[PDB]
Amino acid sequence: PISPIETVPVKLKPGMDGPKVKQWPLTEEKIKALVEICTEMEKEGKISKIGPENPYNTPVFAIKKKDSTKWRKLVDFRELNKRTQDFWEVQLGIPHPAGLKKNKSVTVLDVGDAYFSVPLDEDFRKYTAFTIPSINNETPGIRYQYNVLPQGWKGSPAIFQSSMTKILEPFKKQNPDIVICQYMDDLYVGSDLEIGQHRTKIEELRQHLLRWGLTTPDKKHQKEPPFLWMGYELHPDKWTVQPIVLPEKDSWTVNDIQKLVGKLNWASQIYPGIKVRQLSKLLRGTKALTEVIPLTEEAELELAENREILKEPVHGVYYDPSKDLIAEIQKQGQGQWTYQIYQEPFKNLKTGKYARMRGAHTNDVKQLTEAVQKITTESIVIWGKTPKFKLPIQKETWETWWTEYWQATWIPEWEFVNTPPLVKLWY
Amino acid sequence: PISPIETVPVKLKPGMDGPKVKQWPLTEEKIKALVEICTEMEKEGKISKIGPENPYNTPVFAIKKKDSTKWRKLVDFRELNKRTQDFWEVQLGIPHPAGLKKNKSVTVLDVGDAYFSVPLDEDFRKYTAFTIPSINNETPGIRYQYNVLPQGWKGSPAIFQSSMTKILEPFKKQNPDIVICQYMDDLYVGSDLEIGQHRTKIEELRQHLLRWGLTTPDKKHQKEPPFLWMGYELHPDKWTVQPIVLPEKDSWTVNDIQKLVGKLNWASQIYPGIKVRQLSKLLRGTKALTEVIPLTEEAELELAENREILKEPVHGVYYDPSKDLIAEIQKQGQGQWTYQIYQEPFKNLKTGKYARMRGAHTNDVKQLTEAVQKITTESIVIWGKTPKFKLPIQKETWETWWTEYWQATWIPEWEFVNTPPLVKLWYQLEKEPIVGAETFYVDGAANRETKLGKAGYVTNKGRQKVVPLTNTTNQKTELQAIYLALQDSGLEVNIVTDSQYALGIIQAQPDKSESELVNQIIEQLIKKEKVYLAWVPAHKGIGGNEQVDKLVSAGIRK
Ligand SMILES: COc1ccc2c(c1)N(C(=O)OC(C)C)[C@@H](CSC)C(=S)N2
Ligand SMILES: [Mn+2]
Repeated sequence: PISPIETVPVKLKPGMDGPKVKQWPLTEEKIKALVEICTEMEKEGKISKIGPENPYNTPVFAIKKKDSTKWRKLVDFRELNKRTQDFWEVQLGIPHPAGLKKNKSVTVLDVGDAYFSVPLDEDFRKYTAFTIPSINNETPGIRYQYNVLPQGWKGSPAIFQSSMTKILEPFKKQNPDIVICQYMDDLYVGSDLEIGQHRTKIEELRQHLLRWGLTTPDKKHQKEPPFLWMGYELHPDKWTVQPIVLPEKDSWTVNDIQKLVGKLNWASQIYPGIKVRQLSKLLRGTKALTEVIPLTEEAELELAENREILKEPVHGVYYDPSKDLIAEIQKQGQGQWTYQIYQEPFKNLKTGKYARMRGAHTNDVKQLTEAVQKITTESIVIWGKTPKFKLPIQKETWETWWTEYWQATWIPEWEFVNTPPLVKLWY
Repeated sequence: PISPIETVPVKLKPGMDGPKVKQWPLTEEKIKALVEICTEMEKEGKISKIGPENPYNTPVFAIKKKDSTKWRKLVDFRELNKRTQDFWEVQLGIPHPAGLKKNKSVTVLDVGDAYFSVPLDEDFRKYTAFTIPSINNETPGIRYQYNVLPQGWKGSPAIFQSSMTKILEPFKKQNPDIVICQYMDDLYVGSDLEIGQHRTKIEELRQHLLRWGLTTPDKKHQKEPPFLWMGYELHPDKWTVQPIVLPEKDSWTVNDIQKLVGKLNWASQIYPGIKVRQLSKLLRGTKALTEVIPLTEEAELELAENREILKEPVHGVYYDPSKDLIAEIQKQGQGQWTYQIYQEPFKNLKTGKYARMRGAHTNDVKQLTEAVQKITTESIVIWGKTPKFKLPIQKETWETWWTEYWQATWIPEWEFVNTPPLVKLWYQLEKEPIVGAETFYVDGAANRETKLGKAGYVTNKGRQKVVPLTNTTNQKTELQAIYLALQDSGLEVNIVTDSQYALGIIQAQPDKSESELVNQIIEQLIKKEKVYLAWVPAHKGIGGNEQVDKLVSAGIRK
């Protein structure tokens, strides 16, 4: 509900104590970044300094929300998040826009600003405590705590939630074709309009949100233009499924046949509809691997038709919303990275692919980081929930770099899976 | 009337309550002793006459044996600081000297007493209460509570530094050019003024802390550098250590092994070359601290080498925020890696090592990255930025690897240093099947409940063979087969396995390993001019594989 210039009493879970998560050492430049940021936040009455009667502390990084001349503070309120939960007691009870993953254009506007206008309950403030590190331990660390709803805390949208609709209502009223579902910090405005127009509806909104006060910085490069490209205009309709496909041929060797058998024998864990023996006899006897063997008449069928058994999903179209959504990622060939997202082993709710080309996007880490943000953002669009990653990167390296090329304003949860030497075969 | 400082509002855990561990008496002896001390204190501040009303008690027990002409007062807050809340941490990240700045002057002021100065939140005093043994059976006994930071309690290191920092504030203010970090009790005022004006400043400061009511050992001079700080020796253009008491003893129990490692593993940071892999393994196969861990062959050797570099105590420098950092790495031995970070040739700031307790099979390269890695994480904390790596490996050797490697990887740019030994590859596996290369279909199964099993092959050239083995593993054997193959095969050959396991070990093209066997294989693959290795479904009866499987112990011939 709305409380006018008054406080809204938040709290924690059953037996739950504030977070005591350790701060990670940053570089000299992320330090000063934050120092400039926070000092000003301090002057604007947003945050405040804290004595030692506060054992609490949640992590923080300095990423470039956008790689502009301007840096940005990114608080990692994950753990703080788990430990609080009294909210779905929200006024609405609608699930996630099952059609949003369907629209033509899904632009992502981030209203994290707003939040800094609501006072946090003096009582709960303490759990928001963060610490700006100090190079090489010379100084205790700098310590502030929030006085307003903090971005990323999975509870500020909920407080604010009422003011949202109250604002959105009009735009939604008139523009009733467009879907507007929000997640964590940003909104997800969708529609089937032809680009040129969509963009404006987004822009009308922006100008609307901004009209009432709720600032939006999410401005695309220019004023009001005409020629098309790839930005944060997610196009849900076009992102499709990169299936597991078999090769085509006029020179298949015994190895060739072999690998094939191996691969289909695997797919039978997903699509048990597969068959192979009539493609397994071709190898009867111990022949060279290089030997070339004509793909037989009765054989040529299997391969051919298994190539259709794959183009059709399995018995797992079922997403239990209260089960964890997991994502895996194999670093294929080069430049390319493939993925999957299941909730249960071998029944992927989706299998995609990521890639780019070494320009400034030179290394593995920035690639992976992007393939992550990518898979995550998709996921929020589809189930409105980020998956748990199983990144194929030594944690150290991931932990020292993961920030460098990050731009989102959420932190999924990851883990470091350590090895895929066959699953790499195009999952 | 007057407490300078302001108090850091305190509290204890919700629902919990103060300690009441009652008075465990002792005769009237040391009672005068304490009574003398707690009265010289009672003055006005440090403590106070507790009324009758006092319910709590955290027992003061006099132990003068630690102090000479003086009878030391040592309380025990065991049951109070149990009941106390928690405070933000009292940072324990020994600023590694290596990331310290060159200074012309450095001074030091004891402040461990201050504790006793800072006032205590009134409402939390009602629990610091300690009781002195009087002489009778009746009611009144000597009741005294604290009114300052009781050394020993929980957040004393806490609320002190806070309090301390908010006190330095102004001096630190009017004196924009003088560094004053602290470490629990040691204050290190530092600057760049001749010892004279320096103690001018260090002069004003002592008076300042003094006006903010604090101690100072004496209106005396002050410093005494080099320093003995957390095992470090700090001169100006230098920093090091010397407490090396290293065992020449007959026997050696884990405890004096852990100290053995624990000691070199410290020397490690500034002596160019310490190794300690071997000594490590030792811990393997034990629990009790004073036990039989029959020392080993190579071990004495490691213990033997560093024993030398220690001969001439070393010296590390300080850092030039202006200059660029640099680290080179060299491959000490079979898996050990030694590095060092400097800013100017030979003027090291610190050094280190690296051994891969990681994995059970690895190769120079991966290791060399974990190293490059370990150093960066370090470097980031110690200096707030990452060094320029110079390493014994040509791009071509590594670029052809981070690429085929299935794991993500990012090295801050490096710089080929041709200082042999060189990190290289010994074999690459021909990424495609060979022609005219005999094709060996291999296997080696065992009974999961036995000691003996057998491995063998069947080729296209018609050759069939089986070898029987003593005390092996079903897995272990599949790697025997691979191994048998490479044995009676030509300089180029194709191998076909059903062991995702043997596949995965070899594929990772390892060079260093502890599995005696895998070290054999990793050997034949270098004598080989070309090796193609591929997999196939198990018990799926695929021409060549269907043959070695029924040619191996199928249950039992029966
Ligand atoms: C002669 O010892 C020193 C020489 C140089 C430095 C220090 C001590 N440093 C320090 O606090 O020492 C710690 C390790 C206890 C700090 C601050 S001293 C003002 C600095 S800037 N470099
Ligand atoms: Mn087998």
